[PDB]
Amino acid sequence: MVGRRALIVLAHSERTSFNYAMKEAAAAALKKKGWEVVESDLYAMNFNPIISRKDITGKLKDPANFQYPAESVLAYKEGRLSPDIVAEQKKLEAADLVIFQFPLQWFGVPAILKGWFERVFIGEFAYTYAAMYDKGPFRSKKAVLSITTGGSGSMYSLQGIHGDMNVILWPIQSGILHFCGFQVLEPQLTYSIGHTPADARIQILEGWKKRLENIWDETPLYFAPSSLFDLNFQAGFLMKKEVQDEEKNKKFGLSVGHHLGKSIPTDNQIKAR
Amino acid sequence: MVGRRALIVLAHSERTSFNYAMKEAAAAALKKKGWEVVESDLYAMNFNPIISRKDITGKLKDPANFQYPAESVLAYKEGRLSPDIVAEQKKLEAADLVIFQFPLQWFGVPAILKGWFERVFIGEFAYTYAAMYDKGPFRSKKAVLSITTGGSGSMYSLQGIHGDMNVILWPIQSGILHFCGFQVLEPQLTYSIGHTPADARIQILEGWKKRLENIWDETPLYFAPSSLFDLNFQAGFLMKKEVQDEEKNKKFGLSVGHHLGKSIPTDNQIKAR
Ligand SMILES: Cc1cc2nc3c(=O)[nH]c(=O)nc-3n(C[C@H](O)[C@H](O)[C@H](O)COP(=O)(O)OP(=O)(O)OC[C@H]3O[C@@H](n4cnc5c(N)ncnc54)[C@H](O)[C@@H]3O)c2cc1C
Ligand SMILES: Cc1cc2nc3c(=O)[nH]c(=O)nc-3n(C[C@H](O)[C@H](O)[C@H](O)COP(=O)(O)OP(=O)(O)OC[C@H]3O[C@@H](n4cnc5c(N)ncnc54)[C@H](O)[C@@H]3O)c2cc1C
Ligand SMILES: O=C1Oc2ccccc2C(=O)[C@@H]1C[C@H]1C(=O)Oc2ccccc2C1=O
Ligand SMILES: O=C1Oc2ccccc2C(=O)[C@@H]1C[C@H]1C(=O)Oc2ccccc2C1=O
Ligand SMILES: O=C1Oc2ccccc2C(=O)[C@@H]1C[C@H]1C(=O)Oc2ccccc2C1=O
Repeated sequence: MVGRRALIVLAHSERTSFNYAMKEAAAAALKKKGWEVVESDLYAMNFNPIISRKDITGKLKDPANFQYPAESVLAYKEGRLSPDIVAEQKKLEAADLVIFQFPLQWFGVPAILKGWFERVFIGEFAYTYAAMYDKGPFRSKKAVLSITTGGSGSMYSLQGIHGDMNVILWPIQSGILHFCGFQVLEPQLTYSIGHTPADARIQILEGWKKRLENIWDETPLYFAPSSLFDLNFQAGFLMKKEVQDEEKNKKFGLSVGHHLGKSIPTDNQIKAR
Repeated sequence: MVGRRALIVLAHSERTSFNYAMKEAAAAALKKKGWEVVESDLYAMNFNPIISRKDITGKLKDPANFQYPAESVLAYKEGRLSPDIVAEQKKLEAADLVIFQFPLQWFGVPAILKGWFERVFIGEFAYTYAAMYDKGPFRSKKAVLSITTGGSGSMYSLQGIHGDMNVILWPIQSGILHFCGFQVLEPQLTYSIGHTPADARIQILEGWKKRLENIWDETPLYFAPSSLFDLNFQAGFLMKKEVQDEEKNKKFGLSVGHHLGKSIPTDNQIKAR
């Protein structure tokens, strides 16, 4: 695994946190196997998470009607993005594997990490309308979420009061990671870390290092391939008619988001096929 | 409707935006019906969206191992939260109706709005473990999302390339809003707003104002009531045995998150029953 490069994006303010220890465990395990490891500790960086015209240097094209998508895309093509954004984009370009380490907050990513996606995943660089999802710019990379929660796993089971964790993960793993082309690996889910004692926390750290010894060879999560859809406005970007006809008598839909009104395949966003 | 109060939280930097126009339309229509209207224009406020120990003044309980949940709950009880947080909490306490107006960004809320939830929805003030979801502190209030998207409506249909919008809405409407006790009203979904001509946009604003004339009398979205679950940590907050047995022979699950491996009832997060 010499020659492969990893990026660990951490979103936690405290160096005493378990999230920080998971970042250190990941970095140590990957380096031991020959990886180059680069980090984005967003809190330690004082990372600015708010998109604004200060993400762009030089001339704005239409300052009287500011449109962040058009202006940032033009800035990317012309080399006029803010230097802190350019630095993060270079880390992404270099990385084969991207690990996102964060506590679950309000059933999603921390605001500082959401803003990192918004400022760094600029159009053309991270996605194109003509090549969404599996054809996206990051299709040669793999991404993985490593999440800690306060709530127990049972709260996020099919019968738990919070509802299916697979639904919670969908907008992040499909809408952010896979939209840009990433193959998304099984998330590392560390449930109710606040009710886990010290020696058990050590084994959680060791298990994560163990998994990282062969993470590049894992099967990724299943998303419906874009070849199943008519990618044009005359068809409305809907699934092809012959695909709908083939699926019409299967009991399960294709994924969490493409459940088709049927049963969601079990752990679609948690376990590979 | 004189006597009732609304809070409009806007997450868009541009006064020239359609989001700002929707905020202005909402304020004018409610005021014309006698509502008191307060605003949290997060960009114009320069709102700080990043949780940290600077959200808390005075003596921390354990500064050597800072844990935001325990420290912020204690700070709320002792009156040691940062003044900008306190002011937003007072806005929430006064409001009967809360409108969230924002463009969809990476299939969720903008980072500045995500951080508003993180800094303002403090434990004990906005939620308690002993009274989750429909017993929560905001159970006398109603909330509504007013979202604009770049993508078209068909892209978010069951057969569309992005998948079911009901799945994308679930973590925000059930997890952020309903967990605190809000009754959640049908979201105002404005699709492909960058490809909607001017004639149509004007009518969208008039329709939004029309809806707001009787917004308080609408039926809210359906979430499984907390009485269906055993509400204690030891029991994992799992659905009651008798309830599981009774739902076993039903063809549809109860909601997006409580789909129970069965068909999701149509537009559970988009249309009231
Ligand atoms: C705004 C906010 C929103 C939240 N929303 C949700 C939600 O929606 N759903 C949900 O389930 N939870 C939610 N939570 C809870 C959150 O997910 C947990 O608090 C978080 O995952 C805890 O992870 P941590 O790194 O902070 O652990 P910490 O509390 O910092 O540490 C946990 C334990 O691990 C110890 N530890 C540290 N380093 C090591 C080491 N090398 N080796 C062994 N042990 C170590 C620590 O000393 C500590 O005892 C929220 C929390 C906040 C602040
Ligand atoms: C980081 C980022 C991430 C994004 N992620 C997603 C995603 O995941 N999925 C998705 O579908 N989209 C996504 N988008 C697109 C985003 O949702 C749309 O760009 C946004 O909703 C557009 O709303 P707006 O208010 O900015 O519209 P504007 O472009 O500001 O306005 C649209 C038209 O309405 C006009 N208008 C303004 N005021 C009025 C008025 N009083 N009366 C009549 N017309 C008026 C405006 O002049 C303009 O011509 C993303 C955008 C960004 C920047
Ligand atoms: O489930 C949750 O959802 C949240 C959503 C928004 C903000 C914070 C939280 C939490 O703290 C966690 C975990 C939370 C915890 O950490 O400890 C508990 C102890 C007893 C009963 C229940 C729990 C929990 O669910
Ligand atoms: O309205 C339309 O309907 C069509 C019917 C048949 C053939 C072509 C088209 C179009 O190009 C689009 C324009 C189209 C639209 O209206 O929605 C969008 C939403 C997001 C991004 C881009 C667009 C468009 O270009
Ligand atoms: O504006 C657009 O341009 C297009 C042109 C041709 C075909 C499809 C599209 C789109 O999907 C939309 C919206 C587009 C979308 O649907 O999802 C996103 C997710 C992340 C970031 C940005 C966006 C968008 O703007």
